[PDB]
Amino acid sequence: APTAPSIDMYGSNNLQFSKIELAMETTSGYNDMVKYHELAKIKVKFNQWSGTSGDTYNVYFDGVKVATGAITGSQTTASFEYGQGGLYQMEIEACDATGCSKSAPVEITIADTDGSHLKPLTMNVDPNNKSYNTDPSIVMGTYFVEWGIYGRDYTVDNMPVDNLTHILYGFIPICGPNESVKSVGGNSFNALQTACRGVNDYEVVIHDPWAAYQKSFPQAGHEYSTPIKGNYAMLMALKQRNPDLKIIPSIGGWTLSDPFYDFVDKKNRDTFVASVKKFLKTWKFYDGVDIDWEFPGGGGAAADKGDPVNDGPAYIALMRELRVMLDELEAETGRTYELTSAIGVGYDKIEDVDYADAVQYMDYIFAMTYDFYGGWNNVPGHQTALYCGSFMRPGQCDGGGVDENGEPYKGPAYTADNGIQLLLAQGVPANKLVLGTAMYGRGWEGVTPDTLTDPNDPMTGTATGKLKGSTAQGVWEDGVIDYKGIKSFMLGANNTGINGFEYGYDAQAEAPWVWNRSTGELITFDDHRSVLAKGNYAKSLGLAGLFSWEIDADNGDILNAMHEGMAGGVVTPPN
Ligand SMILES: CC(=O)[C@]1(O)Cc2c(O)c3c(c(O)c2[C@@H](O[C@H]2C[C@H](N)[C@H](O)[C@H](C)O2)C1)C(=O)c1ccccc1C3=O
Repeated sequence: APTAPSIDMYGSNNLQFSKIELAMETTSGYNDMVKYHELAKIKVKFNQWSGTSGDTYNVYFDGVKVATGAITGSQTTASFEYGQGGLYQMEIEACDATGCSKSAPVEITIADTDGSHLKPLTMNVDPNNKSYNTDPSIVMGTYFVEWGIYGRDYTVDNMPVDNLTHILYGFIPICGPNESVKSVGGNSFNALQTACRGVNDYEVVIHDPWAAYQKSFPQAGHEYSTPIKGNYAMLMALKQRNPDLKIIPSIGGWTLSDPFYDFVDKKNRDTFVASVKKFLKTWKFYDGVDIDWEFPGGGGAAADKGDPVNDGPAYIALMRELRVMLDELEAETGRTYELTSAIGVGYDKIEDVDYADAVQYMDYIFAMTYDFYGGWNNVPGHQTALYCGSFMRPGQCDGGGVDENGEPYKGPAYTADNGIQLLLAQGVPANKLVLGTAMYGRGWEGVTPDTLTDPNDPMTGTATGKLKGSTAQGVWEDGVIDYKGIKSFMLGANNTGINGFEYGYDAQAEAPWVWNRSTGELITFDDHRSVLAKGNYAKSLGLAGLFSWEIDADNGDILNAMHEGMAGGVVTPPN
């Protein structure tokens, strides 16, 4: 028989092959950094120095023949293409009329972006996240933010994945007009300019390729030479651990919505929709797309954008067009892909979209039932309440009243139930609506007792400015604090108040607060009680479930309460 091939490990890239080429140690345009191949090119060098070399080689993976070719003398390169990622035991055989001889087996890795070559992720979850048996029909969602791996030190293996059905990855930008990004300062705008170099306007890109696929995480077993690293390789490994998890890219958000206002022109929708199809073929761990346009009709970060007449019909066409495209991917892959969107729930945001038309294309609407009041002005209120608080004036709740100047309210007050009932009354099915819960507070300073019109209720006071604090306290920007910061610096373990704060609860609104009467610091947030009230409300109305912004800011208490409030319930999944 021929001499047995001897595989040259170093001549064959130590047997690590990848369907995706990702630039490392540089930051450039997205199309220069990312290249995806439907088939990996596998080149393996072998030699047969003594004896006869034979005529033909065969390559086997786990005992099954996957390639064949000609022997070229004493040194041959087996060259072939292969579609399915994975880890395989490879043998190379050489054959002639006298028989065949085979190399020892050796492990070959074929990387792909579904994580098929990866072991299940090793988790490091805070043990305060508890175990539940929530019915699998109920949505339990959260947002994981790409920049959370910096100062916030919160990585994919920290997520309590057994307690989640959906992870929304915040946020994928659209190339084009993006002046709103300059509002976060730092390098965010400039990093987008880099990512969009050589990219057509209105196509998606990865904003931070260091966080997404270059950074080596030692807890994931990454090495500097591993072909896919970053949060994306950890999400691939997380999907190997929890295969029924849905991981969905969230496009837009508050700072990254400016390009959506040009989707009134179909040509820019077509560009965008094609880029999303390419994105989901490239990054196969993702299960759909979430569109967080804030907001049709305006009222978001860009003060000079928003068209109440035309943005709603653009949003609806976008959804129609994205569902056509996802149906093509389902035909191609045999997989199911979801289309979702996070939406404003003030009456003046809902009135700009005919959701009865849009929602026929969509699996879920993540209703943003939070940010109703906040440090952008000096008016206290409940930022994430179900119902109207004691602080509101007569006729403020339903908008029939007048304000303190005698001016008509323009619509119903900002509460979760006022927005859910506006959506239901126009025919959006309850089982497509997912109710938002806040894992953060918004707050003020200067709300001292002398400013209250009702002494029992600090939401009747007036602020002098935003809450101020440090990042160790969970205050990453003025006026906003992580829930785990409120728990460590204002509630304490018994939930009865520390550091001069007192806890209170508006039982009408279903909304908690902490208030330091000395500093006038007042913070509106969600807590165990108010999250249990949201789960009861969701069960009462047959909503799809609950989601939360943002998972790094919880200590486990808010996701635990999301599950606790849903116990016993089931829902009909949308078809
Ligand atoms: C209740 C409501 O309708 C709001 O639009 C909600 C809101 C908000 O959700 C966020 C922000 C807001 O400023 C506001 C407020 O808009 C501001 C700017 C508007 N153009 C308008 O002038 C309004 C009165 O206040 C009011 C943010 O600033 C913000 C910043 C960073 C991330 C998310 C956020 C973030 O999510």
